[PDB]
Amino acid sequence: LTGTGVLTESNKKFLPFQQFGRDIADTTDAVRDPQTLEILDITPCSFGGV
Amino acid sequence: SALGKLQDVVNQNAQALNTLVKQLSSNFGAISSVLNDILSRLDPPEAEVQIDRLITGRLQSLQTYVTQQLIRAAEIRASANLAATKMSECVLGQSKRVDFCGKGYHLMSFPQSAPHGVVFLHVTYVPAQEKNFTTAPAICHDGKAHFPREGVFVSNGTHWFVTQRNFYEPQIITTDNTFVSGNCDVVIGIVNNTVYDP
Amino acid sequence: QIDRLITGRLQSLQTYVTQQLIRAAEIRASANLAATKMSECVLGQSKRVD
Amino acid sequence: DSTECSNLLLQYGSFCTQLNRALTGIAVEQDKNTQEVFAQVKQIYKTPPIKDFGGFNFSQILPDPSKPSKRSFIEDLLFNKVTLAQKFNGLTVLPPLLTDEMIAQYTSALLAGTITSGWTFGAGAALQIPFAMQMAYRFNGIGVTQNVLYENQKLIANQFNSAIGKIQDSLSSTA
Amino acid sequence: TRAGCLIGAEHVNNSYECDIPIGAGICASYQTSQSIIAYTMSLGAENSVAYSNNSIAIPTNFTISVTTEILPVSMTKTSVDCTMYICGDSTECSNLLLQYGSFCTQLNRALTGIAVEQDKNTQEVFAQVKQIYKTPP
Amino acid sequence: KFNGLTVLPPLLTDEMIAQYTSALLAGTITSGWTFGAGA
Ligand SMILES: *[C@@H]1O[C@H](CO)[C@@H](O[C@@H]2O[C@H](CO)[C@@H](O)[C@H](O)[C@H]2NC(C)=O)[C@H](O)[C@H]1NC(C)=O
Ligand SMILES: *[C@@H]1O[C@H](CO)[C@@H](O[C@@H]2O[C@H](CO)[C@@H](O)[C@H](O)[C@H]2NC(C)=O)[C@H](O)[C@H]1NC(C)=O
Ligand SMILES: *[C@@H]1O[C@H](CO)[C@@H](O[C@@H]2O[C@H](CO)[C@@H](O)[C@H](O)[C@H]2NC(C)=O)[C@H](O)[C@H]1NC(C)=O
Ligand SMILES: *[C@@H]1O[C@H](CO)[C@@H](O[C@@H]2O[C@H](CO)[C@@H](O)[C@H](O)[C@H]2NC(C)=O)[C@H](O)[C@H]1NC(C)=O
Ligand SMILES: *[C@@H]1O[C@H](CO)[C@@H](O)[C@H](O)[C@H]1NC(C)=O
Ligand SMILES: *[C@@H]1O[C@H](CO)[C@@H](O)[C@H](O)[C@H]1NC(C)=O
Ligand SMILES: *[C@@H]1O[C@H](CO)[C@@H](O)[C@H](O)[C@H]1NC(C)=O
Ligand SMILES: *[C@@H]1O[C@H](CO)[C@@H](O)[C@H](O)[C@H]1NC(C)=O
Repeated sequence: LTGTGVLTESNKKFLPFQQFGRDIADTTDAVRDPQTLEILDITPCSFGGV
Repeated sequence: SALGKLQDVVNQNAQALNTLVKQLSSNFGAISSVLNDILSRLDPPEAEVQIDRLITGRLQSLQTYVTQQLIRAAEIRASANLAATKMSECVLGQSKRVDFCGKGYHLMSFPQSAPHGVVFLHVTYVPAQEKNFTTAPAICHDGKAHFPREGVFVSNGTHWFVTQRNFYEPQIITTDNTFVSGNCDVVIGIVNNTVYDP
Repeated sequence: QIDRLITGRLQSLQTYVTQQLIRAAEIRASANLAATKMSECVLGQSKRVD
Repeated sequence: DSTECSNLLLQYGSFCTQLNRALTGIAVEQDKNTQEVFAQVKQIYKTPPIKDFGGFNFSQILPDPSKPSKRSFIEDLLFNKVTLAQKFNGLTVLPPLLTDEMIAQYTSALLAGTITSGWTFGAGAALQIPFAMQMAYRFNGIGVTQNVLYENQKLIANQFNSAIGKIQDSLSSTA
Repeated sequence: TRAGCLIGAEHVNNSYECDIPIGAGICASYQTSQSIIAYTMSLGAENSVAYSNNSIAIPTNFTISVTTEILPVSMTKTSVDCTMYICGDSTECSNLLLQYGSFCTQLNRALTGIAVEQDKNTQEVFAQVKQIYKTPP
Repeated sequence: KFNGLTVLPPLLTDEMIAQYTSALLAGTITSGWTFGAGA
C-alpha cells in the first residue's frame, strides 16, 4: 500500500489478529510492521494556504 | 432544549462536512476508489480512463457542496439582518411595534452572547387582574357634552369617574379632565351627570 | 447503456431540487412578511407609513 | 423497478439521500410557515349572538354557520377564484398539517377578538370594549380628536358598509 | 386516516394539543394504560368575551415578565483545496484536472465570499457602540 | 482537516463579543436610550 505521512509511535491496543486501522471517516492507519509487532499512527503531512 | 436553533446550524455544518469527506470512498464506476492503486496497477492509457471518471465524480460532489453552502449562507445572512434590527430597536430604544420585542408591552431588553448566535431577554408589562364597569361616550352637564381629555368614563354603579385606560385609578370628573364640544343631542349613548368646577 | 440514463436522470433531479430550494427560500421570506403584518397591522395599530 | 440499475446506482455514493433530506426539510419549512403565520391566539374567541356594533356591519366577514364549512362570504368567493397527483413515478404529495377548517377557525378567532376586545387581546387577556369607543381610541392614534367620530358615527358606519360592498363586488367580478 | 393508515395506535374521541404531527389535522401522543393514542388536534381553549355596548374591563394590577429569544448570527467559516481533494498528491491526476478550465478558482471565490460575509454579519450585529462603557463600582 | 479542507478562525474572538455585550448592557442601564443617539 502506498501513502505519504509521518509515522509516530503509538499507544493503542490491537488484537492478535487485527492488522490495519480505520478512523471515523474511512482513513487508514497502517500498523503491523512486516518485520516486527510495532504499532504506528499515520497522520498526514502538514499543509495550509499562503 | 431551549437552544435548538443554534444546535441545528452546528449539526448541519458538521453533517455536510462529513458527507463531503465520505464521498471520497466511491468507485463512480472505476475499478478502485483510490487512485494510487489505479496508477500502480494499469498502464497510463487506461489509468487515465479510470482517473477522469473519478475526477468527474469528485468535481460533482464539490459543486453540490458549494451550492448547498451558498444557500445556507444566504439563510444565515437573512437571520443576522433581523438580529441586527432587533439589537438596534429593542435594546437601544423602546419599540412600539406589536409583538416585535416580546409578547406584551415592551419595556427594555438585554443582550447576551452565545456560540454562533445572540440571546435577548425582553422585559414586558402585562396586566393581571380585571374588573367590570359601565362606560359612556360623553356626559351632558348644562346641555354641553364633555369628552375625556385622556382616559375613559367609568361607573361603579352609582358614581361616575374618569380613569386611565391601562390601570384602574379613578378620579373626580372636573373641567381639568374633560373638554367641551357642542351640545349633546348628537352623541349616541350619552348619559348626563354633574361636572365639578374647581 | 444504463450509465448514460443514470447520469442524465441524476442531473435532472439535482436541477429540480436546487430550483425548489430557491423557490422555498423566496416563499419563506414572503411568509415572514405576512406574519409580521399580521402581528402589527391586525393585533394593533401601526404608525409605519404605507 | 430494476435490480440491475439499483446496483449501479450504489457506486455513486450518497447522492440519493441528500435530495430526500432536502425535500423533507422543505416540507417541514412549509408546515412551519403556516404554523407561525396564523396560530397567534392562545384561545378561540367568538362573537356574541347579538350584533350591536354601533352601526357597523361585519356580516360579510363573520363566519356563515349555514355552509358545511365555517367559512365567510369573502373566503368563499376567494376559494373559487384559484384553479387547480396524477403522476405515478416516485412522485408523491403530502397533505398539509392544518386543514382549511382549522385555518378558517384561526381567522375567525382573530377577527372576533379584534372586534370585541381591540388590541388588548394581543398583549394579555381580552378586555371587552364597545366598538364605538374603540374607534375613538383608534382615531386618537392618528391625531384626530374623538369628538370628530362621536358626532359623525352614522356617516363612518355607512362609508364602511359601502366600502365592504365595493370590495365584495370587485372580488366577485374581476378574476 | 386521510394521511395514510396507522397501525399500532388507538383512536380517541377526545382532542388535545399536538405532540407528534401526522398530517391532515391528526396528531399522535403517548398517554400516561401505557399506550399510544391518535386524536384530532385542538386549536385551543374555547372562550367568549362578554361584549356589551356599555361595558368595559379595566385592569387593576400588573405583572413583569422576562422572555428569552434565541436566533443565530453566523455560521462556521470553511475553505477547501481543489487539487488536494480531487487529485491528492498525484501529478498524473493534476495533469488531467486542468483540462477542465477554471472550475477550481470559481469555487474558492464563492467560499471566500461566504467567509467574508460571515464576519460582516457579526460586525453589523454586535459592533454598534462607539465607546466601551463601564458600570460604576 | 485531513483532505485539503480547513476551517478558518473568526475575526472576533469570544472575548471581544463579551466586551461588546457588556458595553451595551452597561450603557443601557446607566444612560437609557440616550447613548444610542448622541453621547
Ligand atoms: C362607588 O364609589 C363611591 C366612591 O367611593 C362609593 O361612595 C363611597 O362609599 C363608601 C363606602 O362604600 C363610603 O364610606 C363613602 O362615604 C362614599 N362616598 C360618597 C361620596 O358617598 C360608593 O359606595 C360606590 N358604590 C358601590 C356600589 O360600591
Ligand atoms: C338629561 O337631563 C335632562 C334634564 O335636564 C333630561 O331631560 C328630560 O327627559 C325627560 C325624558 O324624555 C323629559 O320628559 C323631560 O322633559 C326632560 N327635561 C328637560 C328639561 O329637557 C334627560 O332625560 C337627561 N338625560 C338622559 C339620558 O336621561
Ligand atoms: C348587513 O349587510 C347584509 C348584506 O351583506 C344585510 O343582509 C341583507 O339584508 C337585506 C335586507 O334589506 C336583504 O335583502 C339581503 O338579502 C341580505 N343579504 C344577505 C346576504 O343576507 C344585513 O341585513 C345587514 N345587517 C343589518 C343589521 O342591516
Ligand atoms: C398585585 O399583584 C401582586 C402580585 O402579582 C400582589 O402582591 C402580593 O400581595 C400579597 C398580599 O395579598 C402578598 O402575600 C404577596 O407576597 C405579594 N406578592 C409579591 C410578589 O409581592 C399585590 O398585592 C397586588 N395588588 C393588589 C392591590 O392586590
Ligand atoms: C525476519 O523477520 C523476523 C520477523 O520478526 C525478524 O525477527 C528477523 O530478525 C528477520 N530477519 C532478517 C534477516 O531480516
Ligand atoms: C364581567 O361580566 C362578565 C359577564 O357577567 C363575566 O363573565 C366576567 O367574569 C366579569 N368580569 C370579572 C372581572 O369578573
Ligand atoms: C345598548 O344595548 C341595549 C340592549 O342591550 C339597548 O337597549 C340600548 O339602546 C343600547 N344602547 C344604545 C346607545 O343604543
Ligand atoms: C366516538 O363516539 C361515537 C358516538 O358519539 C361512537 O360511535 C364511537 O365509537 C366513538 N369512538 C371511539 C373510538 O370509541
